[PDB]
Amino acid sequence: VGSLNCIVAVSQNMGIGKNGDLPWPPLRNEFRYFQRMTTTSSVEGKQNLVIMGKKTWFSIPEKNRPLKGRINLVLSRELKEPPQGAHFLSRSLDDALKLTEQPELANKVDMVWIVGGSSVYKEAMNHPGHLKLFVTRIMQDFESDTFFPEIDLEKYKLLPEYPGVLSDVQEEKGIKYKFEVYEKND
Ligand SMILES: *O=P(*)([O])(O[C][C]1O[C](N2[C]=NC3=C2N=[C]N=C3[N])[C](O(*)P(*)([O])([O])=O)[C]1[O])OP(*)([O])(=O)O[C][C]1O[C](N2[C]=[C][C]C(C([N])=O)=[C]2)[C]([O])[C]1[O]
Ligand SMILES: Cc1c(Sc2ccc(C(F)(F)F)cc2)sc2nc(N)nc(N)c12
Repeated sequence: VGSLNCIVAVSQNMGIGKNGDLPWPPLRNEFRYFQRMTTTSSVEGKQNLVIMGKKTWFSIPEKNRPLKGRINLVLSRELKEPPQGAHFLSRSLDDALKLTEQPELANKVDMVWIVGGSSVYKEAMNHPGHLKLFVTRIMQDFESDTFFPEIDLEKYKLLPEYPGVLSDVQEEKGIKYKFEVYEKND
């Protein structure tokens, strides 16, 4: 098993969701970036694993479920099996990561990507160890009901560059946004 990573897109007021969707109109290239980053596995013959909360799962439209070419693991304490389309179910982030060091997965999983929501992100970000955050900054306020947790810049350093990640400001349906990569190791 290779890297542990979080990926999020966040508005300026730290908003990531609203009424079970994203706070902003769909940005096609942000979705394409998310796809590319989560799917791409630099260790031939392995797949990436995506870990998400239950609400995040159901927030993805049904025909795009499971996220293709990735092992999909949903986090729930209420569900008794993976939702229709989902591969794995865990009752905690620990168990999910614990589940990756088993026979079934340990030689199949490369990168693990936490793809939301808030409480998964929160727990990951505050877990000791080597962790990157791939943060798309949507450069406006958008009204939101769910938020990205605080990034502690004493521990997380913004990288000045990263391969395969555009540094330049992007714009789509009149909304400016930028890609960032943060790294901690503690
Ligand atoms: O965390 P989300 O996905 O779901 C909450 C639901 O998840 C289960 N949960 C969460 N965390 C754990 C867990 N279960 C076990 N262990 C852990 N650690 C739990 O389900 P149950 O009760 O059945 O056990 C929780 O209730 O939901 P959220 O934070 O409410 O977010 C969804 C919103 O944000 C948007 N979004 C999601 C991901 C990324 C981004 C982004 N912009 O990058 C946005 C969604 O659209 C939605 O609005
Ligand atoms: C969960 C998420 C979304 S929600 C979502 C994800 C995928 C799909 C589709 F590819 F299936 F369409 C739809 C909604 S956009 C996005 N962008 C970044 N940078 N990071 C993320 N974690 C997400």
